Amino acid sequence: MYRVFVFDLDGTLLNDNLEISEKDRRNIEKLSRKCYVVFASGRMLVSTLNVEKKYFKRTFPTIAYNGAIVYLPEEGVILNEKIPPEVAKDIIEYIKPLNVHWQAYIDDVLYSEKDNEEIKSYARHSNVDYRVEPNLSELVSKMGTTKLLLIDTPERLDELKEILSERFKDVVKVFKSFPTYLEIVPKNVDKGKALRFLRERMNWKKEEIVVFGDNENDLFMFEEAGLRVAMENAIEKVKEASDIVTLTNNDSGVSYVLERISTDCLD
Ligand SMILES: [Mg+2]
Repeated sequence: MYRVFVFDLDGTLLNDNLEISEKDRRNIEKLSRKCYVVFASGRMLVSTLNVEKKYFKRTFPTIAYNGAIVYLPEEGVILNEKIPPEVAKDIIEYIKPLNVHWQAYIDDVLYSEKDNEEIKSYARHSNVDYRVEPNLSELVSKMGTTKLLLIDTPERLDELKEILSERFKDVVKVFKSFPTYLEIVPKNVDKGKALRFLRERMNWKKEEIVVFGDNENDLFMFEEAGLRVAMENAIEKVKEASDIVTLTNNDSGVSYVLERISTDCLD
């Protein structure tokens, strides 16, 4: 039997309109009684906890920033991976002379040096609030950051990616999230390491854990679970590593399999 249920949000529990169907909501509600529910997302911690409170008036053990943050409703953040203020300072001092548009994620708040069109459109599309801080260099250099993000034309961004990777590949992870978004994040952090950490903390055993995913990012969690469910919309690689491929996230792919799994709770 299974007693721990891990769900990615985007492309999984959330449909393409970023909402959770009533069917999936009700099934989670039933499990949450007596059993453990875990949400794992690449989104900010606040954004993730907000979805939790919106559909369920509470919070659950949570994996945010794709593994950098592990949160427990009672303890709060018990894992907080970030770019060390040193490598962070080096990156900022290196990047500024290059006149680019960068923003920083600090203590769960998105900051941008200048209030331009780049930031406006990014916060809009990845729906999050941001704050303009001209002195962001000092904020980061002295407070540390979960991650940095550069926004430019796919052209210049492909070039920036090139030089920042060659220069910092050794102490940080640099990759394009999309044609116009370049991200810099803590080296070896991912959803799998975060889930394994949570497991050690909570004393979960792999055999009682189920994970639902659709991502390359979620593939890491699969190694830490006893049962693996890929969404029908998952990339080919994820489906081939799963045990079962349920319906799409636009339907209630989660419920479709969730209702058939051998589980404690619900008696
Ligand atoms: Mg996803």
